[PDB]
Parts: sequence; C-alpha cells; structure tokens
Amino acid sequence: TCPFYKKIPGTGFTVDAFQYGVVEGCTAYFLTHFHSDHYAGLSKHFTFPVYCSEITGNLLKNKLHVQEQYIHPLPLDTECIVNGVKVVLLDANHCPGAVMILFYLPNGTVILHTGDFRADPSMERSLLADQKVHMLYLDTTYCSPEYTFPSQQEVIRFAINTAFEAVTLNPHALVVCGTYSIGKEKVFLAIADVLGSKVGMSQEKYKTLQCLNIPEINSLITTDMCSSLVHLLPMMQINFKGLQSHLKKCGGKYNQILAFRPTGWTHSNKFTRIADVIPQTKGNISIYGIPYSEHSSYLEMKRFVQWLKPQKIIPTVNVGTWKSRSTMEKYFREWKLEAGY
Ligand code: NI
Repeated sequence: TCPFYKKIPGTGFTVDAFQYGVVEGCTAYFLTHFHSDHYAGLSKHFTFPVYCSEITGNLLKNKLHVQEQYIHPLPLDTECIVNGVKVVLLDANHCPGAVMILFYLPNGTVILHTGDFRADPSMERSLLADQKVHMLYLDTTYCSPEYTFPSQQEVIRFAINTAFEAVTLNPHALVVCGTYSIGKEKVFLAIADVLGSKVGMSQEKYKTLQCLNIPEINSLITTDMCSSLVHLLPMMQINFKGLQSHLKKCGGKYNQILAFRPTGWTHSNKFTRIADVIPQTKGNISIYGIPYSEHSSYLEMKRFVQWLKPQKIIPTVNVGTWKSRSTMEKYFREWKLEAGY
C-alpha cells in the first residue's frame, strides 16, 4: 500500500506515488522528476491530475504518452494555488526538470519535500530563506559519513582533460559515454564540446533529450553516428564485450575506445582523489568510472539541514531496514545538538 512518507498530511496530496493504484483520498498527484522509481505506474491511461515542472510535463506527454488534459505544469519559483493550497516548485539540482515542493498548509504548517536533490548553498537564497519550515521529507540516499565526493566541476575537468589528451594523441580513438536515464548530460556534452564534435545517439535517446529545454541543443546532438566521435550507449553495454562489439560496427573508422561510466559513489572514494582515478583496460579499450553525483554528499546534506533547522525530518530513501533507519536518526540528532535547534 502507499507508504506514509509519500503522503502530505492536511492535504489531498501525494508525491511520487503512481504505483499503488487509486490512493484513497488523493485529489492531486505530484511528480518531482522523470526517473523510473518515481514515475513507476504512469502511462497513457492515467486520468487524475499530475502536477510537475514544464520539462517533466514534456517527458510525460512525449515518452509515456500521458494525455495533455491531465498534465499540469507549473513555473518554478512562483507561488501557485492547487486545490486551495499554496505551493512553490524549486530547482532540486538533480536531473533536468527535477524539483523540490514547498507546501503551505491551511493551518500554518510549512512542509518541504526535496524529491531527489543535491544540496547546494545556492538554495539558501531561494524562496526557502523567507519563512520557517516545520517538516522536511528528505532525500537521504547518501546519509552516511563515508559518502564524500568531488564537486561536479572537478569531475567534468577530469573527463574533459582525459578525453582531449587521448584523442589528440590518437585521432582514431572513439569516446563512448554510458547512460540509462536522464541526468548527467554535462558529462557527454562537455567532452563533445572540447573535441568539436556532436554527440551521436539512438533515435529514442535523441527524442528524450529534445524534451529538456537545453539551449542550443540542436547544435550539440545528432542521430548520425558516422559523423560523431562521441557516442552514447546504454549503461549495460559499457563493458569489454559490449564495447568490442560496438567498435566492430564502426567499420574500421576507429582503433581504440575510451569509455566513461558516471557512477554515483564507488569505495575507491574513501582513499583516492579525482586526480588519482585510473581506468580498467583490456587491449585497445579503457573504461573510467567517474563519481559524478546528482545526490547530496553527507556533508552537503548536513549543511543544508543545519541551515534549514526543521522541527521534524522524514527520510524518503534507505527506509526499508531497521538498521538504516536507526543510523539516519542518530545522525539527525547529532546535527540538531551540534547546531542547537
Ligand atoms: Ni532520481
């Protein structure tokens, strides 16, 4: 049944709750972003109102064929009224179109649902700064101190320098980047830009990227693989067998692959700096796993919460085990005692 942490008390609202059938007493279904664990259950036969960002609304219509009459896109950073309740959508610094949702309950309670997010000090100057938040439904994906990772900027610097060096040394090297969902587009876009190429991909992936309002996108991507030296493939194909196969398909245009897997975290991070990352190699194929995260590190998460000072925290991630739950609740208490709220 729908779990309590997807329900907004004092409202007819749910968040990211599309796989439980008709939820008793839900008048509006919010969707924070277009990732499959969150939209699981939506299709063209859905007949309740869906509230979301403009970009999420492009994807629902074009990829899942939800009918337009049931899609309710809202602008960001704007006070809006939904079934008599004031809401605001804020940028979540996750994937394109991902939002956090502020709800202003009729009784005076203020609730923030982060969706999936990567906490950033820039959020400390949105409409969040202007009032107190009583309850926080928090993306706790990496809520443990072992989860450190570099900034997105440091990681892109590494990938750009790596790719530019490899291809300048060997003009017949191909760069491949893996993907399985929207998000992390900077990886492949920044590499293509330094090499002066477009990124080549399947028709299905080109379609998906055309929904994202990325400026100058027609200048950056293409379905013509033959004209491109950066190719996108399914994440599943980023291994030695899958890459040998793809190299065969390129018809002797290339004699070397350098491939990137943007992982979230990998325990090489406890010991190793980004400077120090090395690939796995077999023959003329090298694979780098790079720690490009679209979720908060433990420190980023801590700073956000100690700034916000919520009265109650409700985790939305890692809630399935008692050990996880008890570990998170210990960190919440430390943070509160250290900051004094
Ligand atoms: Ni997500």
